[PDB]
Amino acid sequence: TNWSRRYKANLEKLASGDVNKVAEVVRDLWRRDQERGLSAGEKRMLAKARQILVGELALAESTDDAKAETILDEVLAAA
Repeated sequence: TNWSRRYKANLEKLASGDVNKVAEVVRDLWRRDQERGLSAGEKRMLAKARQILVGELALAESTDDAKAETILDEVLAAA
């Protein structure tokens, strides 16, 4: 039930959408993989956490690029 509490806690972190919490899941499972080794299920969750994490990074980059693009357009237009 310790394992289950932990598993559910991580699910809720992943469901949160909060990239900092997702980051915790990745770090915890990765460390656990190095130290104890992960079960098949934990490997799956680690793979998902990583996917969510990479997706958030790609989103944030796309967002910065879109903003920078609109700003540069306004500068060129004003000139």
